[PDB]
Amino acid sequence: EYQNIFSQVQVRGPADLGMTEDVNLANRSGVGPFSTLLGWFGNAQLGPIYLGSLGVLSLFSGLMWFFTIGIWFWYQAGWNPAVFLRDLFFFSLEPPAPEYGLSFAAPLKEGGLWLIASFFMFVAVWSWWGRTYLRAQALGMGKHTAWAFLSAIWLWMVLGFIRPILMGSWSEAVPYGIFSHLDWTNNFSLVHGNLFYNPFHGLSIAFLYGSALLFAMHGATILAVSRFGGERELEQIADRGTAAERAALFWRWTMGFNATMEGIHRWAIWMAVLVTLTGGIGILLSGTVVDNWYVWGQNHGMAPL
Amino acid sequence: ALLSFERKYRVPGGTLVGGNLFDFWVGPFYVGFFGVATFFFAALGIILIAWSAVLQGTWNPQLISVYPPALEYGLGGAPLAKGGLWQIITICATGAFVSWALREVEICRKLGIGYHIPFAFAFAILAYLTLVLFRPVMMGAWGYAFPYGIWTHLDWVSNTGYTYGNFHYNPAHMIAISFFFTNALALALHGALVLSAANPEKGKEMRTPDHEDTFFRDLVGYSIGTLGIHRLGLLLSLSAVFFSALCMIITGTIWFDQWVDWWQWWVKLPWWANIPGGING
Amino acid sequence: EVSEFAFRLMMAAVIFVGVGIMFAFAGGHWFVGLVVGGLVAAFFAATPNS
Amino acid sequence: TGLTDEQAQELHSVYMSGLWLFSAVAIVAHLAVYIWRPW
Amino acid sequence: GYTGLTDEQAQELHSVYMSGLWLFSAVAIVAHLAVYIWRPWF
Amino acid sequence: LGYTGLTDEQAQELHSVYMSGLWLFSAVAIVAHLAVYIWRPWF
Amino acid sequence: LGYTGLTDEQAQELHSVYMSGLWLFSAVAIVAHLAVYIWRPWF
Amino acid sequence: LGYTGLTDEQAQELHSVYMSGLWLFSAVAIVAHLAVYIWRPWF
Amino acid sequence: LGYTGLTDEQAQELHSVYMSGLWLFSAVAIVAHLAVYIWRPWF
Amino acid sequence: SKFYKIWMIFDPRRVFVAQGVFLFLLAVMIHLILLSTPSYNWLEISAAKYNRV
Amino acid sequence: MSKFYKIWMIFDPRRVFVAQGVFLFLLAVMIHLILLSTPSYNWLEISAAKYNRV
Amino acid sequence: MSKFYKIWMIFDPRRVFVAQGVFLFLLAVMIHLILLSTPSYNWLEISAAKYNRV
Amino acid sequence: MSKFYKIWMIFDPRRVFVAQGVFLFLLAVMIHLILLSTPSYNWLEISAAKYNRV
Amino acid sequence: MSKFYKIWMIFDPRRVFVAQGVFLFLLAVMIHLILLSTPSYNWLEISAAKYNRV
Amino acid sequence: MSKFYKIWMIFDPRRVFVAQGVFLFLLAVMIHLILLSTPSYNWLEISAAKYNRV
Ligand SMILES: CCCCCCCCCCCCCCCCCC(=O)OC[C@H](COP(=O)([O-])OCC(O)COP(=O)([O-])OC[C@@H](COC(=O)CCCCCCCCCCCCCCCCC)OC(=O)CCCCCCCCCCCCCCCCC)OC(=O)CCCCCCCCCCCCCCCCC
Ligand code: BCL
Ligand SMILES: COC(C)(C)C/C=C/C(C)=C/C=C/C(C)=C/C=C/C(C)=C/C=C/C=C(C)/C=C/C=C(/C)CC/C=C(\C)CCC=C(C)C
Ligand SMILES: COC(C)(C)C/C=C/C(C)=C/C=C/C(C)=C/C=C/C(C)=C/C=C/C=C(C)/C=C/C=C(\C)CC/C=C(\C)CCC=C(C)C
Ligand SMILES: COC(C)(C)C/C=C/C(C)=C/C=C/C(C)=C/C=C/C(C)=C/C=C/C=C(C)/C=C/C=C(\C)CC/C=C(\C)CCC=C(C)C
Ligand SMILES: COC(C)(C)C/C=C/C(C)=C/C=C/C(C)=C/C=C/C(C)=C/C=C/C=C(C)/C=C/C=C(\C)CC/C=C(\C)CCC=C(C)C
Ligand SMILES: COC(C)(C)C/C=C/C(C)=C/C=C/C(C)=C/C=C/C(C)=C/C=C\C=C(C)\C=C\C=C(/C)CC/C=C(\C)CCC=C(C)C
Ligand SMILES: COC(C)(C)C\C=C/C(C)=C/C=C/C(C)=C/C=C/C(C)=C/C=C/C=C(C)/C=C/C=C(\C)CC/C=C(\C)CCC=C(C)C
Ligand SMILES: [Fe+2]
Repeated sequence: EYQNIFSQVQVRGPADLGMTEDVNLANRSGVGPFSTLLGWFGNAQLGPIYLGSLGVLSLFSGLMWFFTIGIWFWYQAGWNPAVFLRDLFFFSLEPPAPEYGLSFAAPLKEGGLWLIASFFMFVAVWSWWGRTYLRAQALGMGKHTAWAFLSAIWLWMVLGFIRPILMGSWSEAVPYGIFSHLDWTNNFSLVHGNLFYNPFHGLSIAFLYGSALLFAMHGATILAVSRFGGERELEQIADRGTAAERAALFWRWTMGFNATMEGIHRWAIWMAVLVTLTGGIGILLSGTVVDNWYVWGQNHGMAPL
Repeated sequence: ALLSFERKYRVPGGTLVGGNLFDFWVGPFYVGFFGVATFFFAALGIILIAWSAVLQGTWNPQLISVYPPALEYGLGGAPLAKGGLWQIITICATGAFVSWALREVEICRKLGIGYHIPFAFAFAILAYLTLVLFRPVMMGAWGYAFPYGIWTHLDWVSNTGYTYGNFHYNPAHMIAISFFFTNALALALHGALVLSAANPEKGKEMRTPDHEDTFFRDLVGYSIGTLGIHRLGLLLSLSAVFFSALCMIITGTIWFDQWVDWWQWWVKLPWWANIPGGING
Repeated sequence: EVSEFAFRLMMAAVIFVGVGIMFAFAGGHWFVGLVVGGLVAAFFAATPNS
Repeated sequence: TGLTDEQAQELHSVYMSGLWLFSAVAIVAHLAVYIWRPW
Repeated sequence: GYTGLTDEQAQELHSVYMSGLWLFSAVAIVAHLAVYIWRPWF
Repeated sequence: LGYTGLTDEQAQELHSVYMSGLWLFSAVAIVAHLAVYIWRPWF
Repeated sequence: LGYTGLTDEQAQELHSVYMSGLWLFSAVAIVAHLAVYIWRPWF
Repeated sequence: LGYTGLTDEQAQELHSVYMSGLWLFSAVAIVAHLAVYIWRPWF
Repeated sequence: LGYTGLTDEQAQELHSVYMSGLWLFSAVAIVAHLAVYIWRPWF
Repeated sequence: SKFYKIWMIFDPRRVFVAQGVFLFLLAVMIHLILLSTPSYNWLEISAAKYNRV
Repeated sequence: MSKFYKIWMIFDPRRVFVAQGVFLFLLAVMIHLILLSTPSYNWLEISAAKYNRV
Repeated sequence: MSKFYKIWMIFDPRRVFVAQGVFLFLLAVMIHLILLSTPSYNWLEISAAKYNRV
Repeated sequence: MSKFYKIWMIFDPRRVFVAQGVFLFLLAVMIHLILLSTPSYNWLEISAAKYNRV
Repeated sequence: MSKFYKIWMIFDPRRVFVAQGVFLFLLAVMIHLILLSTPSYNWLEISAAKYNRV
Repeated sequence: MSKFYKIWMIFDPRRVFVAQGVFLFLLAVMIHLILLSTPSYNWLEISAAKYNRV
């Protein structure tokens, strides 16, 4: 009857400081508090966190980005805490107006402060990518996380930097707001015909649904075979046990083919990087090559015409 | 035919309906009672799709569409060429899905594993049934369901969304999208981490789960663990699908207006309703 | 038999509904009831009695 | 099953005593209300 | 006893709890008397 | 009793100092209420 | 008793310096409020 | 008592240097405010 | 101290080099500001 | 007519907590229903009696 | 109340006291909010009206 | 007072003092915000009306 | 009175100091923002109006 | 006063100095931004108006 | 100046130098962007205006 969804007994010992492969231990912190809720679901220990030079860079730039957007929101609220709470999710930093193009001459109230915040955010995100690469390297691991993050960065860069330059205007970029960037996506789909008829939109949606499908499948399988110690997959790769065998046989008797304890993770990483990569391509194509996706679909056998 | 380790697991037991009857394999597949049922329903649905394509007059697989009955039929039968085929295909699709889930249960109990996978699949079946059965039945007609076509069910999505203005102002929609995005992020991170531990720098030994724990503790200051990450993936996927089903079931049944107008209850709270500043003032 | 956690969750749900209606009447808005009831219900359910 | 028969007897007796006290207060309250405004 | 707390401890705890409840009720009674003098609701 | 570990004398002394603090806080509140009631009464 | 752990003679000196800081902070606050009230009273 | 591992002498010298830095910073800020107030008083 | 391990002499020499760098950077900044102010004053 | 065996079947703490919550919630809902009705709203009829409004 | 301390040997006093304090505060806040809702007993509006504070 | 000193046999002083501080501050803020929300007793607006600040 | 120092045997001084500093700064900022948002006591605007800056 | 130096036997000077630097920079940036957003005290626009730069 | 060299007995110079470099570069870029954002002080646009580039 136990479904292994929540832990039923929770044990604590000395905190684990981690490995020392070639990490600079002076740049680590201490262990944080233990948390019983996280212990119910997963691990209870918090920390230690590594903070080196790239971490200082990322923290400074991201803090400045968050602070710039927040101070703009406070200016819009009239420095009123009540108005700030009420109209939160309604404030936004807008990019420059279309008349200014790509120029950096737009005023602070119009689009200059958006440019400042965007510079801060660009630096923060690229330094965080460098941090993921260097943290993988210090421990001697492969850089799979860095390249998957690079896929995500590719979509972010297309949305905020690459497509506005190809279109020749900063006004093409995304505002910094909660409802405002949602309105931005709706207007983007409306201006460019119907984004449903962008085929790379369709591929991106296929791979998003595929991520949900695959990782429900995989989480359920690991939970189902965890009675045999299936969740310790790194040693099921080195020493195949009955858990991996039973998982493979379930999926082979069900859908005709199966995976390994490592090939399934290759499937996983590719299924997610593909959603973000195809999305980047589809957004870059919108407006620069196709200005009306429904008409493109009519010309390409996708709409009745 | 068999995997190098498959032979010892193929034993006579664990069926739900029938006994030694239907207790055999066809190639790699296991075909029980519900295997036969699944095959029948799926083949019938696929042939009926092809026959609907014949009726419609198109052979382009991207233009084939099977439409539900018009609103004038309500929740009753329709002529085959004018909505009856859609109803038959819906019954076949439901039967195929439910028989697939029951076949998976039979495989689970033949292999001695838990039934997490059929439960997770049942969540998706319930989302499909929400879109095709529960919401049309509450709304009063089969024509509120979506058509069976590659690019026309996207037309259904577009029209249904734009009936209520901009659709990602629906709150449960916001929750479902957040869960979907978080799930894709978690899947990418998990696959990358496992691969990087199993495939280190060239000439290195394999890493251990301690190295993975250390990698994410160095990166973000917290590691959820292996059991934790698999529980998280299952729950993120299921919560995404559950909240999508909810946001659709409340859409044409309780709500009827633009959702951006729903968000005005927060703005019109009595203690800041009339303060003159900001966006809504 | 039912677990102590399960009993806490049943009684937390009924307390949530009760206090929610209670403070949605007391306050002018249903959001006040939702906030107060959800806070009380979370506190009640997070502390099993065994 | 954690209680014995004696313990159950005593618990039930005290609980009924309290319940009858509560009912008595409810009776006098209902009578006061009915005198104040009959229904 | 589920708590394991003995009879004399229960009696003493109940006596002090009753004294506190009486003090609380006396304060509430005088508050109601003052408000009734100010604005009767009957 | 053994719930917290404080003995009888410790609990008594702790309550004495706590009551001192409570009365100081109450006296400040009473003066504040008197000032506000003089300025703009609510009765 | 000291749950965090400080001798009574450590606690007394920590409280003495804390009172010094509190009184300095509050005196600066009184002067600021006096200046603001003279410039623009709120009563 | 010395939760940081600093003795009385180390703390006194540290505080002396920190006070010197604070007073330098405050003098610069005071001069900046004086210049701005002469340029554009806010009262 | 034991925080970093530099001795008094090492720290003094390090601070001398750091201050030379700071004064060079500030001199360049002052020259730039003087040029800009002659070209376009902001007061 | 024994009826004391309910303390056998269920834990007394669960019984006490459940019935206390139920009784308090029921009394509160009855009071809210009385306040909602134009009659028996003792505050409003008190205002009408003494011409408060 | 011949013998009611049995509830004290059944219930852990810490939990009972926490629940009682939370419950009493909530009940008082509720009655106050109800009185503030009704214009007849909103003592702030009563004071504003009888002192001509508009 | 009479016998209340024994509450500390039951409740840990750290928990009680933290909860009490949070409760007192939130209560004070709530009462202040209620007074600010009424057009009367809003000491900022009534001082502006009294001295003709607008 | 005269024995409040014992609070430091109950509370860790550094945790209290951090919480107190954060609390005081947040309170001060909140009050300053409340005064800025009011048309009265917005010192920048009233200084601009007095000296004819606009 | 004379006895404040003992704050350093409680707080680590390194952590305090880093938090203090971040706090001071963010406070200064916020005040400069507040002045810039104000029509008056926007020194750039004031100099633009005085010298007829536009 | 007086005794500030002891700062290097408290802080690791590597961390200080990296933090200074990051802070100084980000601040300089922010100020330059603010200057480009003002219609005055945008050296490119005003050179264009004074030489009739556009
Ligand atoms: C004719 C047209 C069709 C073209 C193709 C047709 C040809 C036939 C089919 C070919 C398909 C083959 C697919 C098989 C690949 C699988 C290989 C693999 O997974 O393992 C092997 C190998 C490592 O295996 P391993 O056993 O795990 O190694 C362990 C190591 O010991 C230790 O680990 P490590 O340190 O060595 O590194 C581990 C990592 C390492 O693998 C890598 O190093 C990948 C390098 C990053 C990707 C390169 C783009 C970056 C930009 C260039 C700048 C850097 C270049 C230099 C890279 C440094 C390499 C030294 O391995 C991984 O598994 C990572 C998987 C996730 C990678 C996702 C990368 C997405 C980045 C998004 C970029 C977006 C910008 C442009 C988008 C497109 C523009 C329109 O990984 C790879 O080789 C990855 C290949 C990267 C593919 C890039 C994507 C192509 C996108 C094109 C989309 C279609 C175009 C349509 C649009 C057209 C517009 C006009
Ligand atoms: C009316 C609205 C339009 C529409 C307009 C758009 C537009 C416009 C876009 C999409 C995009 C996408 N849409 Mg669409 N979309 C519609 C209908 C749908 C439907 C549906 C059932 O109807 C579905 C399922 C989807 C699904 C999808 C996704 C597959 C895809 C986004 C991938 C992603 O993860 O982005 C979210 C992820 C990112 C943006 C990457 C972020 C990475 C960076 C590095 C993160 C930085 C974080 C920052 C530092 C955070 C600080 C955080 C703190 C540390 C906590 N759309 C309709 C037709 N959609 C995108 C796309 O690629 O399309 C091709 C896109 O741009
Ligand atoms: C819409 O409906 C409206 C609101 C109009 C009306 C509806 C109304 C209702 C439903 C009202 C319900 C009112 C009730 C149910 C009130 C009950 C109030 C109670 C239960 C009060 C008890 C107060 C008791 C108090 C403060 C006890 C204080 C005890 C204090 C110290 C004693 C602590 C115990 C100790 C010290 C002993 C120490 C330990 C040992 C071991 C000796
Ligand atoms: C919306 O509501 C509005 C805004 C309208 C008004 C509502 C308002 C409220 C609810 C306001 C709250 C006001 C309060 C309650 C303010 C708190 C004021 C206090 C109590 C401030 C504390 C001041 C104490 C200060 C700065 C301490 C200075 C202390 C020191 C330096 C301590 C030194 C300690 C040391 C050095 C180490 C020595 C160690 C040894 C061993 C000797
Ligand atoms: C919206 O609200 C507005 C913005 C309108 C107004 C609200 C305003 C507020 C709330 C303003 C708050 C202002 C505050 C709270 C200011 C505190 C400013 C401080 C505390 C400044 C400290 C200056 C101290 C400075 C730079 C440090 C000088 C320190 C030194 C050089 C460090 C040397 C110490 C040493 C080296 C180590 C010695 C080593 C040995 C071995 C002896
Ligand atoms: C909206 O806000 C606006 C932008 C309008 C205004 C806001 C403004 C603010 C808040 C501006 C604050 C600006 C600040 C805080 C500037 C601080 C500037 C400093 C303090 C710069 C220090 C520069 C120091 C520099 C270049 C020196 C680096 C020194 C070196 C390389 C020298 C080498 C030292 C060595 C090598 C050790 C080797 C010796 C041995 C024995 C190993
Ligand atoms: C009291 O609260 C305080 C004030 C303390 C802080 C609270 C703050 C708030 C309320 C912060 C609001 C944060 C929000 C609401 C952020 C919205 C973030 C979103 C949702 C962004 C959504 C899409 C953004 C996208 C794609 C950005 C893409 C950006 C880029 C690639 C960066 C491009 C970099 C470049 C443009 C400009 C190039 C110029 C130079 C000099 C390199
Ligand atoms: C409109 O009306 C609304 C709707 C807003 C709500 C209406 C009404 C209500 C429900 C108001 C609530 C009023 C209440 C119930 C207030 C509670 C006030 C209390 C309980 C105040 C306690 C003040 C006590 C204070 C400051 C004591 C602090 C004590 C200390 C310094 C002394 C501690 C020092 C010590 C302990 C060392 C201990 C000794 C050793 C040996 C360790
Ligand atoms: Fe896994």
